[PDB]
Amino acid sequence: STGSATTTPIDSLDDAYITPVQIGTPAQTLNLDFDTGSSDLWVFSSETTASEVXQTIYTPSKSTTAKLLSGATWSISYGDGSSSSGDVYTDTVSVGGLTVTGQAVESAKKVSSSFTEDSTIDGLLGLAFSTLNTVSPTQQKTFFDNAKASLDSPVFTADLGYHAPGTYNFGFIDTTAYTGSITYTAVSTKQGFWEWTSTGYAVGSGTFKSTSIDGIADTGTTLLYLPATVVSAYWAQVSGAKSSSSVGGYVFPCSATLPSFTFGVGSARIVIPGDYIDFGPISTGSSSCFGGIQSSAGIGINIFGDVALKAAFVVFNGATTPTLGFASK
Ligand SMILES: CC(C)(C)S(=O)(=O)N[C@@H](Cc1ccccc1)C(=O)N[C@@H](Cc1c[nH]c[nH+]1)C(=O)N[C@@H](CC1CCCCC1)C(O)(O)C(F)(F)C(=O)NCCN1CCOCC1
Repeated sequence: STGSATTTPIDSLDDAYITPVQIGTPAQTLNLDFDTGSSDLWVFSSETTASEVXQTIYTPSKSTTAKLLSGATWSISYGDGSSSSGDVYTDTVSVGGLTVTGQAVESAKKVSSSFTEDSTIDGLLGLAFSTLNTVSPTQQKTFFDNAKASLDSPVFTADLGYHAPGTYNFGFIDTTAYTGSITYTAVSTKQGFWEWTSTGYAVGSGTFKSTSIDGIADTGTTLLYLPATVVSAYWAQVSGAKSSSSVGGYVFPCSATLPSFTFGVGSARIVIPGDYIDFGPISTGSSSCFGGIQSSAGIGINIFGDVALKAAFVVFNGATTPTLGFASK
């Protein structure tokens, strides 16, 4: 089997992407944030504290296939400090025509303020390794782990657009969606992430420096977070850019034409166009814009977030020994 779903940016900044997911029988359609940085599928629901709901909710009691997973609970917090918790049902879940029976659907009893305030995200679908799932006492498998037995090939691909829709495919590689060939690189699963090592970087039309950069491929993070000295090297080429303590990172004049940024995948090179690094104005009508490449020093891990992934066709190869593939597009 295979599945193919359109994913759409939630706003004009590409802050996040949402993908429709059908849950239950008859299907309830929710728009979820596919996150390769976590492993929980959780949704707003009829159980969520009413004052914290502003979103489309899942109602397990209107699904004939929903089953309560007795005595299971979950609690998660994310790197930006947001959190949620609740109980667990199993139910039928379909993405793009690909159906999984018996999927753990984590129902939120409580959600943090950030979740309440974002009307466009009805929940998260985690696509990291199942060791990071937060259900207790027995962890639950991710949608991808449950689908692998049925998939034509144990892969999914991410084709995120720049201020445009893109596609998540399950079970096949669309050879029309990229150019050249795919280069694969080893994944370390020790921390539960799609963790890989980039072979170097270049800024604009300058030299490529071979330097290993360990980081994670994370669809659920907006920006590109890299070591402080790499990031300083990038913004040194932008005459009006400065690190702003009040805004929380590097800012630059919106009128600037930004240099591209290249990262290494083995012997291959992926080029992020300068325009992708212009995240946007710090506020409407401002003359100052926020940068899309920022320092990872405060995070503790380098993150190849949407700014980087949307410049590439990305293959998450879910075989027993996983790998990550990148192609230009
Ligand atoms: C709107 C920025 C002004 C560009 S922002 O950073 O706030 N954007 C958020 C994403 C966003 C967009 C739109 C609406 C809401 C949220 C962002 O990029 N968040 C990152 C920031 C980060 C990472 N690390 C340090 N800081 C993040 O937490 N991403 C997580 C998924 C997000 C969470 C908020 C809602 C959207 C999905 C994440 O899962 O990708 C993660 F990998 F970073 C992470 O937190 N992984 C959680 C690991 N769990 C921990 C518990 O044990 C199990 C493993």
